Amino acid sequence: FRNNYDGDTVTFSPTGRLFQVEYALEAIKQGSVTVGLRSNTHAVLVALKRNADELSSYQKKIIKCDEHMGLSLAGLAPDARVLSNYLRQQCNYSSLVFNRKLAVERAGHLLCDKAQKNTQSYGGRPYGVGLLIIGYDKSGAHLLEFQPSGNVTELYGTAIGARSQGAKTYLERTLDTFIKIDGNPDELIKAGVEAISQSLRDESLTVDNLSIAIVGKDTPFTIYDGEAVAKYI
Amino acid sequence: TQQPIVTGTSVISMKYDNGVIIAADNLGSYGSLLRFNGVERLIPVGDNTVVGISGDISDMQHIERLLKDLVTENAYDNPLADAEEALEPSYIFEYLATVMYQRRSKMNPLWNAIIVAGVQSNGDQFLRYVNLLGVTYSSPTLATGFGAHMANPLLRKVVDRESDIPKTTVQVAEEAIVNAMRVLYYRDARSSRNFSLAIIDKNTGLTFKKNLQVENMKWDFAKDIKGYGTQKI
Repeated sequence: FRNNYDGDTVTFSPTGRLFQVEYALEAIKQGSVTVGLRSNTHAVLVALKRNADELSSYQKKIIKCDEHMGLSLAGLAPDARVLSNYLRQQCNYSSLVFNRKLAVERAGHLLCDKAQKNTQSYGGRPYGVGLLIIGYDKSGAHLLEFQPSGNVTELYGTAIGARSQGAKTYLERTLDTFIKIDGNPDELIKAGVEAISQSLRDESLTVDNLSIAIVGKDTPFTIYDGEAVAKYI
Repeated sequence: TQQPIVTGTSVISMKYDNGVIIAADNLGSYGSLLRFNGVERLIPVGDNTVVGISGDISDMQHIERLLKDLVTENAYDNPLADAEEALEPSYIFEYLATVMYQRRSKMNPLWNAIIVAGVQSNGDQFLRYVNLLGVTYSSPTLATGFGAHMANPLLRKVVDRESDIPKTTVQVAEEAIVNAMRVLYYRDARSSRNFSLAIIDKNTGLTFKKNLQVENMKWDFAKDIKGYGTQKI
């Protein structure tokens, strides 16, 4: 079975499945956990940075795409770089040509379409990375979840990566609560850190291990790493 | 590189306390031949913007098509197309400005002088000019071609600087513009008596007046003028 239909993305299995795409999705699950949640004034990204050795650094998982948009990655870092770079250009194009900040919903649509082209043609490969995009645009705070399959969804919060299911159940429970944390970033962030720790097991979030990013009403998308996240550990 | 064939003359405009007014006659000249008389050179975009065009008419019609497309395109996958994500006058202008400059840079210009008049979503008045060279500028009053020499001086007597805008009413403003249209009909050999006028008020919205006419003209003194010096009868 599978073996005869998973050689490339241009092949459907007898049940209508696209294995190469599914295998790509697997690279995400093997990725370090990351969380995203928003209120009506802010959107927060909390990511667990993973390190190789105790002599290595903890690889960055948050990329800023514009002053009002950014994302967290889980999976192949190079693919995140490619996709985020495309998003940086799209944001940039919107500004230069229409003097308009790109709508987070539009960015989701563009990412979906870019990913889709690599699932219907021979020679290429699906992207092997998941992305959580947050941003504050003309319709408020936003959070998006991007899957290599090309499926992008808007949520109040979510998580991707290894053991992400913990944080996700936590948020699905804490919903009514954090969704109202308007005007108070530190509270939203703490809520995010509480959700992410719901997926810990190995260790505990340390200073050079925790990575946070926020964007909102009067807050340009900014990243906090190390000492700057201490007040949340 | 080209040369204009059918052309539209002046496009005059100014801003008052609650919005902007813009007007242009309904003529399409062909050299010295006043060939077409039902030409509308004021192009409404949505209900917060009006683009006034002078210069080559075939290019104007092309810009018209570009503008209809912007509207269609902006509506695609946009649930807020008639709300927070509707086209702003500044987006429409930056777009055209972009096109105008790219076209002059390829040595194949859209032979026009354009003025974009409208009201931003936050109520601010928007009035900016862009021409075939890609050149752009703003001023309390703006006129193209002939009207730059004869209309601006009159309109500036009403709004000479920024502090004059809040002191100007739609009545005074519309009056100034209507008078300017008459003066242009007196001295511009490529003008028409018929014209269209549009107002974009942050309260009353967009008011588009068609089939106006220069009225209250002074010609009686012509009877007392005979000869060109010494002739008495």
